[PDB]
Amino acid sequence: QYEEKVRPCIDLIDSLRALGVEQDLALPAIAVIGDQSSGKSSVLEALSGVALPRRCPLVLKLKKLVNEDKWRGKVSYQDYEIEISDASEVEKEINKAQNAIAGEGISHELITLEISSRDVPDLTLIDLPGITRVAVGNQPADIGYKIKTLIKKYIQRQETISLVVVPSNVDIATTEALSMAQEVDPEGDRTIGILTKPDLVDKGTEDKVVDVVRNLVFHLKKGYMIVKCRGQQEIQDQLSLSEALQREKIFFENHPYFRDLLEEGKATVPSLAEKLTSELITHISKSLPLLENQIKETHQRITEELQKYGVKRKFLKERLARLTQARRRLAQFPG
Amino acid sequence: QYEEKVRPCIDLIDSLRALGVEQDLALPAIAVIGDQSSGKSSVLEALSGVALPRRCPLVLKLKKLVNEDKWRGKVSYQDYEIEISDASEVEKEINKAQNAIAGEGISHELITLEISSRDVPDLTLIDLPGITRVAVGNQPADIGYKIKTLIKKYIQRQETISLVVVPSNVDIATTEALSMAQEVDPEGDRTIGILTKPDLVDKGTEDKVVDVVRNLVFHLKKGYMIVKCRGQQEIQDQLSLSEALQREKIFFENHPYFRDLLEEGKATVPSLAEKLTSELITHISKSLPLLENQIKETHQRITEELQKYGVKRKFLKERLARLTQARRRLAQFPG
Ligand SMILES: Nc1nc2c(ncn2[C@@H]2O[C@H](COP(=O)(O)OP(=O)(O)O)[C@@H](O)[C@H]2O)c(=O)[nH]1
Ligand SMILES: Nc1nc2c(ncn2[C@@H]2O[C@H](COP(=O)(O)OP(=O)(O)O)[C@@H](O)[C@H]2O)c(=O)[nH]1
Repeated sequence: QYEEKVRPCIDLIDSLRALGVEQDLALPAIAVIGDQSSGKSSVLEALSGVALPRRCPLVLKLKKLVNEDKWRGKVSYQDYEIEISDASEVEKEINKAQNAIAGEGISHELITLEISSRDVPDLTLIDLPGITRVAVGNQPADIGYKIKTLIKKYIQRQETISLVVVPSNVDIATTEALSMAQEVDPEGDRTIGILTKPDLVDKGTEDKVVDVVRNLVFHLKKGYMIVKCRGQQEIQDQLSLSEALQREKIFFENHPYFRDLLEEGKATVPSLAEKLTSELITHISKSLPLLENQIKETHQRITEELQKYGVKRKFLKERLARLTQARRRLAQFPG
Repeated sequence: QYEEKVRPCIDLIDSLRALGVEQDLALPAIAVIGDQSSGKSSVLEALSGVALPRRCPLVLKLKKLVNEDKWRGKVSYQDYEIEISDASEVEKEINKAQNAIAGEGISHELITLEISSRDVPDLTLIDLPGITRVAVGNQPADIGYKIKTLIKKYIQRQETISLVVVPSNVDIATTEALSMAQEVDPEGDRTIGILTKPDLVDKGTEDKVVDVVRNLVFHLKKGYMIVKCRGQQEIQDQLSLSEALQREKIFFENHPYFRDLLEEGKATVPSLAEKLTSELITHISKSLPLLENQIKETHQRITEELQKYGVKRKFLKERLARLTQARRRLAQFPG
């Protein structure tokens, strides 16, 4: 059992997404973006409390158990739906997901990871493959372009909040992820910054980081958070994610510069978790009253096009049947 | 007095550049490019042995004294030419240069720094302003674009070797500087990589760095070098550049991973210095035999255009007078 005061809104959006209506209907979403090796999957590991594999969208559904506190997991992709038993079984199951989902560049097909735990927020996130600028190894030359196209698909929509992951040890102005966010959101009204790797910041440089997190260099309405996740040695030693939280807490409390950020409510995964639930709820709340008319408008313009060209047909009869299903599912809200 | 076996070639190119002929005549060059805060000016500080200020092209002319060993410096920009007395006087003089040269974005006007010292290589470099992707602060929104245009002006030319500065603590595939190099040089035949900040690499991650420097991730004909320059605390303590070399030496000799790179001749500023002189000489050598005909071809096509439109006139009579001066100066070679 969950908090039935937060779940209905989150579950509603998840159900609409799972209907395959997002091609024609923008749905409230938090898209996670970052340059390759910015620590994006680390943040997800910390938020979900589970290890993820060493590309295509990943829908992460986190559900906070208020009740009996039995860890449950589930992975869905295509026709597969597989119940996970242990938390350390998860990495294995996504590895498998990522296998079936990728035959030969980037895939637009969704893998959905659902986790019910005492230690997870009530939160849905869409994680998007890391941005590269140079093509390395045996991957195609247009892989960067394709990654960008997949990212734009989400982030160009007004209904998407961009969650930008940036390492503290790189200049904020050089981030491609943030650059893309500024492109679609010049005012910086639907972008949140997560800084990582605060332990790797050059000594004498920490004040620059503080300036960023305090919203003084590149301004974001919704602000910034700073986090410390497992370093490579800690991953190499298979350090538990529970201990990683404990270590993060100690790191910020003892930090000569970052303690201020902690006291200002701008540090640690637990505080990030709460901030992301608030942001998600506020953002779904914004779309709630409009959904019924947007569905109606779009069902109207697709019926127009149906009449124009046909009256490819059976494909448009499948789009409309999905939109009808969206209207029905919305009519059930909040139950 | 200098080694008159290396100076004639380097001085020849410098004299042609100073004639203002590079608009119509590609000249052998090493352009230094990097993302903002990649440690680019640090590398230049180490190579030149002098401190540089905290934007427009900077032509760095380094001349190794074989003779009496009296440190000499000179800064030229527009009509100014100012003789520098001390090595620590330099930062001040470029600050002044950068003032006169920038009235209100990026300037294409050249500031030329000439240094004659026992401790400098025989080397000319064109340093280009750092790349940004996000516009911060009170700077114009198209500043990134303008920086890129200035960089492309140099690096699109076959006669330009791109010297790409990349920090070891960022994923090689995410570098915009390297991305631009790959764009104009897909084969990777006229690009050199300099990795910086090897001390800031995450523990358990050093092997990735080694892989890069050994030319195994993104392949460059001319290869990679790795260097350690002053960190911010050391700059804050005004650590001498002589001691910085000593420290770099000790750092690589004692490093559990990077010692191999040192023994493979791929580390330290002194080894970089020698590699850059070789590369410059080889590259000027490549253009030497062609220069006379290229000048003639271009003097021919500008006389064609002179005839076409005119026969704006006095501007083309000034381009041709510069090309005539280039042909004369070449006719003096090697004296
Ligand atoms: N020291 C340190 N290392 C981190 C931190 N966050 C992430 N990393 C490391 O940075 C690397 C890149 O992180 P990852 O999550 O794989 O990046 P992604 O490619 O953006 O998903 C990994 O080796 C992590 O161990 C941090 O807060 N501190
Ligand atoms: N620890 C460490 N810091 C470095 C190294 N090289 C450069 N830095 C620092 O990184 C910052 C950016 O360097 P800078 O040369 O100003 O970058 P630019 O903007 O590319 O010219 C400066 O604060 C330097 O002190 C290095 O090898 N080690």
